[PDB]
Amino acid sequence: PISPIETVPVKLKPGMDGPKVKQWPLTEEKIKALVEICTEMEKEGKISKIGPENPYNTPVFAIKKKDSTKWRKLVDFRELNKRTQDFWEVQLGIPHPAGLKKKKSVTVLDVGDAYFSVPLDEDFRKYTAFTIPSINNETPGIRYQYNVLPQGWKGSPAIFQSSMTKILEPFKKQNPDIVIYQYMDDLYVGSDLEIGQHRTKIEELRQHLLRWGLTTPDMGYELHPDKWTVQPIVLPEKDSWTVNDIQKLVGKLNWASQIYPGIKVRQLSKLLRGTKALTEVIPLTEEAELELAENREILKEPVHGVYYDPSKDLIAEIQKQGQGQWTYQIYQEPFKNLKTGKYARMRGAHTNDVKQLTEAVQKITTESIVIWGKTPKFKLPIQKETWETWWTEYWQATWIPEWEFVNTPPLVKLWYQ
Amino acid sequence: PISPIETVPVKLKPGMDGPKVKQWPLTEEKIKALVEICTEMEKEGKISKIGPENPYNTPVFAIKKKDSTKWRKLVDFRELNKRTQDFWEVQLGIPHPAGLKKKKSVTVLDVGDAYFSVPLDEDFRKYTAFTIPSINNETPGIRYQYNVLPQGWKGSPAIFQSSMTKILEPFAAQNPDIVIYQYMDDLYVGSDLEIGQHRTKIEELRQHLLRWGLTTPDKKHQKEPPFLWMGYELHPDKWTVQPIVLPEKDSWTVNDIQKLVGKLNWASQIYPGIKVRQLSKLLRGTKALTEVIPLTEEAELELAENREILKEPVHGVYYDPSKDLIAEIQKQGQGQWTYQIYQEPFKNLKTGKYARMRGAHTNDVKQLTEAVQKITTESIVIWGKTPKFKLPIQKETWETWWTEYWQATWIPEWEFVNTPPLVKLWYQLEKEPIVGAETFYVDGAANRETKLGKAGYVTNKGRQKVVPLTNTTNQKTELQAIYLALQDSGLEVNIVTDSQYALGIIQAQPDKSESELVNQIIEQLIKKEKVYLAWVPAHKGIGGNEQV
Ligand SMILES: N#C/C=C/c1cccc(Oc2ccc(Cl)cc2OCCn2ccc(=O)[nH]c2=O)c1
Repeated sequence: PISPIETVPVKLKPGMDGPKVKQWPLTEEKIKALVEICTEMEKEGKISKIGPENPYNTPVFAIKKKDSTKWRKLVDFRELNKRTQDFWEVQLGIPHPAGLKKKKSVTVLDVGDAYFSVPLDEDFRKYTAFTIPSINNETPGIRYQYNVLPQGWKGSPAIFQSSMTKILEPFKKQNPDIVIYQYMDDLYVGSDLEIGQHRTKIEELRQHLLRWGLTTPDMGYELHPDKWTVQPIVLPEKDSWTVNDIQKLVGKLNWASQIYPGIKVRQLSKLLRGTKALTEVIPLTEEAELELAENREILKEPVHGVYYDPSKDLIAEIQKQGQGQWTYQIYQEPFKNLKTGKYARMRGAHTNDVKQLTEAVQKITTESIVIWGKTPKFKLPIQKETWETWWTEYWQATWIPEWEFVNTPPLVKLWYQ
Repeated sequence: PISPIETVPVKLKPGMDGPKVKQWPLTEEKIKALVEICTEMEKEGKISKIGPENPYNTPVFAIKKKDSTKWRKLVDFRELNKRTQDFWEVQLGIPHPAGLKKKKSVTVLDVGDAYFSVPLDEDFRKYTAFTIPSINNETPGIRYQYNVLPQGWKGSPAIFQSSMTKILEPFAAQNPDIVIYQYMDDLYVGSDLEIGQHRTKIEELRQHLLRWGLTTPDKKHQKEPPFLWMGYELHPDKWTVQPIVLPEKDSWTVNDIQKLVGKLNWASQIYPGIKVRQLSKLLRGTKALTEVIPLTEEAELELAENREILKEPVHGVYYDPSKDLIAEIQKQGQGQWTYQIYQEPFKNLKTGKYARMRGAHTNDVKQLTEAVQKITTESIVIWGKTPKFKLPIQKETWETWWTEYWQATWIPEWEFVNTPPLVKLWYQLEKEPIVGAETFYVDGAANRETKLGKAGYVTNKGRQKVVPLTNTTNQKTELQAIYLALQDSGLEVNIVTDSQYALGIIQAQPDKSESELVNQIIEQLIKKEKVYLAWVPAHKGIGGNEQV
């Protein structure tokens, strides 16, 4: 299009070089799709081919977007983000509303295309370099860099922030109770309205954004954050117990003590005094029921001294509970949980583990965005190469959270369900 | 000059300057030998005699080759190389022959004087300046600099590749019928065109390259198949590795073991069944560089097996995109796995092997999954697609495992081929406590100083045992307790342990390990009809009976 004004100068923290990150091998299918997409973007001026004097590289992937049958290009900007935006969450930083999580419904719209209009600083372009790989190393890859604000770069909405504010200004005046937060390429819109009125208002915002030149490609995607809390730990309830069941109970309670220190197991541990068969039925005493009940009412009331620290990173642990169910905890420090939850989707065996874990990660990340305005670093119960191979199949989002892989779970599986 | 090729702009690293290293040395013997070079290079426009102002400098040596009739100039660019901007990396990996498509004809062209045929960015040229010295007596040295890509300069390979690509494009644009692979200096062209028109096309490419200043073989066709390339023999209808030579020695050296397992690993690409385990297990000790390392019986046996495998030549085929990609895996039994990738029954695209050398405990199913992953990765790299799998495991076994497994696992289209040995779970622990079974409360402990320690059990039937141990740790004692309870119980047994370690090893359901203890425990668990392992927190007085 045109440069409406000059470019916003982009800088890196002094003493920091550009991203150099190897490109993952891709299927011929994804390579072809990337070739088409990038050819079209090259014809539109969005990206340009570069020479060998550009050392930098950033990974690219091909995803199906959400429900669509056509390919989308997804650039992994995490490294460039760490090397730039960490100074740009200050200089250009976008404030995060603490009322968004309190709304009864939150709809997510994709505003990314808006970035393609605005030019990028000439000096900074070389840092956006990416490579379309070739099969079997037959040729060196096809190399491009961005001439416009790239999607996935956290600096893009930071630069486009003023324009977005100006565009959203009229809508906010006619709708003062609607909360609108911008995270990367997405717009989160909260309301207390009835589902129908909420969707009507969302379509109003869509048409408003559309008549101002901002296109958006929009069950549907909508959240309900008012139900989001830290789930209580549950003790198994049975008519008649056994030695084994009581052992499990004492174990789980003793584990829960690391969270809620005011738990006393002394009575339940006595209930089996001598060496006994695991299947031996032990009726609980009065003191045993007293202590179990005293440990129950203390376990349904949330912890003390748990607050979100903006300085520390968010950490999300996920464990596989079997039968399509997964449990997760979001925490800054060990044993202090900011959020916990459980995810399950759909049966029929059409689903597999990797798909479930991927959708779970996406959901947890979206929750974390709505709540704290930033993404947690995941600890994934999956083999590294497996994940790195199959994650782009089911990935529907425009952002990539940080992650690592955990090889050492204990029995904590059934303690979290 | 060589101007028609567009120069690539180059900068020095931020906050640096061209190399100022001054060289007076050394000798009069090689000096005029250097002038005889630099004159002919100056005439060809590759270098230029430079004025007195603002020079930097770089060391220059002269040296000779065998069959001495031609001398050679050598410049050490190390400092300048340190001082120049990073460039996009030249290709790290090379194309794998198993991923190449069969073409009716293949031609290998090699451009000579490659780097010297590509101009260097003007403003940067002053940093390549080198000086031919003298005997003095009021004789300032002869000064030069490069107008082209200097040999040994950091930017030369990348800029050459770029230039070659751009030069190739107007040709390849008008010739989609033929395909040109570009590797270092060499161009490998191939086509399904008839031999005559193929040859004519090759000559056209040669002339096109010659107009850009890039020389190509004028004698015969040059290389004829094979085609010994990067450690391969490339035949028209087949590919193979180089001839592999396994040396025989009385005294094996750590370096020689390195080279040995190197050649064997390389051989595993094509020759199936190669086992690298024992010979590398020797190398597990990384100590010094010169250490003479004695063989083990298993290692000599392994080397012998490999020698018998390498007895006869084996050739792999090329890839046909119209045919399915099949991968087949077999277990070698030692924790070693082997696989073949083929579109056809009697011809392999390639082969390979997988081994888990990390961690003490694992099982066959998990290892099979890992191998499948490695093969999937390799296949995506080479052919750009994932293969159909033929696996020595049954649907029930794997469904059971991955449904019971804590990690998320992924498996593609795969079918059951019944080839012994099959992959199976040798035992399964009970998910619920057994009724009518003796309950063993087991424990073990050790002194971390004396290491003596003990292991034992107390049952609900009133039975008790305490066995003293020597040279052990709390881990070993705690596992020894479970083993002890497995020995003294019936076909159905309930075990209660206070340790997360032992529970962790057993619940992982390993069928093999690096510990004889864990192995014996495995054999016992296999012999048992029902085993229920349960855990309780220690020092809580839940009926576990301990000692110190
Ligand atoms: N130095 C040295 C060469 C190195 C070299 C390395 C890689 C590829 C290459 O040649 C090829 C070039 C392009 C294509 Cl589409 C296939 C090729 O098939 C190669 C397989 N082949 C080889 C020879 C022949 O007679 N027929 C064939 O189908 C040459």
